[PDB]
Amino acid sequence: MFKYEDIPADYRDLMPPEARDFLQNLSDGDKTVLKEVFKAGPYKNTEESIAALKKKSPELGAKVEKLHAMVKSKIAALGPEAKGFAEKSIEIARGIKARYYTGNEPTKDDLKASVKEVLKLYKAMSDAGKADFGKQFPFLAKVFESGKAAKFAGE
Ligand SMILES: CCCCCCCCCCCCCCCC(=O)O
Ligand SMILES: CCCCCCCCCCCCCCCC(=O)O
Repeated sequence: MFKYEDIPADYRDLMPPEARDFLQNLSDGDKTVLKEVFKAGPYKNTEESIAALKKKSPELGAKVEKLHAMVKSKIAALGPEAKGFAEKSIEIARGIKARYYTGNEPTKDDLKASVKEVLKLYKAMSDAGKADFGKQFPFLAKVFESGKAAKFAGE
């Protein structure tokens, strides 16, 4: 059973507050249902994974759906470069998440390595790409721009 404390506090500080509060709120039952849905995967896409979740839990399914629709609409407003970055960042974050469901949770060095890559991809974008991303994701843009992500990653 995954516990919120399993994630280092300084990595949780890099996550947007809505994502942090979603995870912090999880009951023991919520975590069982998330793990069972993940284990009954893989799925065609995120939407199919959420539909399977809603079947087990209309309430947790609706909570996940609300977060997902907000992220999906923010990505839809991006130009091709910032969309590519956001989608690659999500793929990296999902691989980290997969490790908390399956055996052997990521180490702090594994998390530092994932942030280091996401930051590198952020820095690889043009200024127009960074500005486009920042308009939709101001918390994450600030984590990158302030040096907060670099401090965690170690560099
Ligand atoms: C990241 C916001 C939550 C998104 C919806 C799925 C939540 C269930 C995940 C449980 C395992 C915790 C994973 C922590 C690492 C990470 O979120 O990147
Ligand atoms: C069952 C938990 C999964 C919910 C994850 C919600 C937070 C991440 C949102 C990013 C969506 C990316 C676009 C959809 C791509 C796809 O369907 O493969």
